[PDB]
Amino acid sequence: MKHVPPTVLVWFRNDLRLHDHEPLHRALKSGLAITAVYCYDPRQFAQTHQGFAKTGPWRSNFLQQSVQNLAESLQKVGNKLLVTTGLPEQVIPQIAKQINAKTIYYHREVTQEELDVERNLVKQLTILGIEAKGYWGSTLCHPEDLPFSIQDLPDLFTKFRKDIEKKKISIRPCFFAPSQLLPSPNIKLELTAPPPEFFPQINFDHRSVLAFQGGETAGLARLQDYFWHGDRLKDYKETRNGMVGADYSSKFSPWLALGCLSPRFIYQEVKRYEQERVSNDSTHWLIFELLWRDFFRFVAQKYGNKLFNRGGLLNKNFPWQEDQVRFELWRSGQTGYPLVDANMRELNLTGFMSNRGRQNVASFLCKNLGIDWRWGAEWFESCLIDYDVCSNWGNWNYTAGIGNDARDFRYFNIPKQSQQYDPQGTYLRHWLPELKNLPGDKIHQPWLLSATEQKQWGVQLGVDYPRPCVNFHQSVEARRKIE
Ligand SMILES: Cc1cc2nc3c(=O)[nH]c(=O)nc-3n(C[C@@H](O)[C@H](O)[C@@H](O)COP(=O)(O)OP(=O)(O)OC[C@H]3O[C@@H](n4cnc5c(N)ncnc54)[C@H](O)[C@@H]3O)c2cc1C
Repeated sequence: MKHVPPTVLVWFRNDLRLHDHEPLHRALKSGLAITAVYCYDPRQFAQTHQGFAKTGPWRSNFLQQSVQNLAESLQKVGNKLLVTTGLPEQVIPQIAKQINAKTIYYHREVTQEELDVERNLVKQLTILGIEAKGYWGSTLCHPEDLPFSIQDLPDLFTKFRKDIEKKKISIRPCFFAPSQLLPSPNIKLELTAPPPEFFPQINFDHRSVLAFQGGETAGLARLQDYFWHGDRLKDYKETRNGMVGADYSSKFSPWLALGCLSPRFIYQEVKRYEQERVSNDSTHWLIFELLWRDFFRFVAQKYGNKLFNRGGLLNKNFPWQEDQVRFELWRSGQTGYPLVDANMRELNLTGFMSNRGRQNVASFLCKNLGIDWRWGAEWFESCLIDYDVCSNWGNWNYTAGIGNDARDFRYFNIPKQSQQYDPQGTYLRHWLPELKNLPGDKIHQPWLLSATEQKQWGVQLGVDYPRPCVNFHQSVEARRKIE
């Protein structure tokens, strides 16, 4: 009965921030009262094909904290975040009709699940005579500024990278976070708080690289610490392949995945750092990594569902084992290969794994165990606190040899990698307590321990730590034999 003035609605998904947010910026420039909404989608809390929770505890809790921080940032600027649950394509249009929204502003995604949601949502808006404005803001490089169409995206990262830089594409400046956002008059809406079961209680492990806190505020603080307070960006290139501690890399991933941090804002800060403190290979290398992120997003956009097919991007068959027992050995980190086990346990207990670790465990599953690569991609999807559909599935495709041609079989020598990237065994002892008594480099290959060593050091293979589940050289040559 009360008068409901026309308004605009900003729909949030994986862009939980107020800074450099084009949809939000365009909305406020309309000059109308703004309503903000986040809708927890039950489908994201169901399961993957092999049964894993689609959104595990590490990420669901990080998400809840990110949504909560966004609600607090909006309250701070005199507005509020409407939080509800259900199918967005159903809920958002319902809210829009009720609040008399004239337009919905949102960020566009590129993968099937996300694409169907926004597509069906817009269809409902169109039926109601409500406009929908979507923007591209997930990538460092705007799709419209690329020297080529998505369909023409080069298949080699190097060419992609060289083409964009050797063209001076230029990065769009960041939009400013608003200090005030006019809210519409109070309107009674039926909002459903998300079910508690979506966020199972978490047992934080202090061995974690970081006490990850979801949200834009925590994301900005982390950048502040890594870049400025700690002044460690200058050494990024030298420490990026590390595995122990919070500072061997930015740890920006979970915040970038939910859009708590804009990649263009990070880029902006890298440039500030380069001008104020130092410009070297490290400062440039971090940008290279953001480009890899962009690349996989465009690859996912270009290839669509092929990204999730058995044959991946290259549509290459390859036989794969469906050994559930061996897979659980991998997932639980009881393969008998310390580098792999330490990494898998870190993931299981913290939701995070270093890039160097991810490359090795993925290779071990595909090349050494020869198990359906998708099973590994699914576990990462479930367990990773920084899961990004494009980067995860894209990287798994490459590792499995179904994404990047490269006329040559490729595998990681786990035992070699272990000694090279954890020369003192620090990472290993950090995550594998049972091997803490091993004082020497045999910690990298415990199967080399003599009967005397196993007894003296209290490490009985088969009891305290598992025997290698596979012969390394043999497994590699066997999987390769699949020509
Ligand atoms: C099997 C496998 C699965 C992966 N799954 C994911 C995933 O779900 N989500 C995700 O964000 N990354 C994934 N990656 C890349 C991964 O290594 C993470 O980016 C992580 O290591 C980031 O930690 P950091 O933020 O400290 O990285 P930094 O080294 O500090 O790099 C900074 C940012 O660059 C981006 N980046 C770095 N390396 C890559 C890369 N290889 N591909 C894409 N972006 C990259 C990330 O957004 C990252 O936050 C995967 C890699 C492999 C080999």
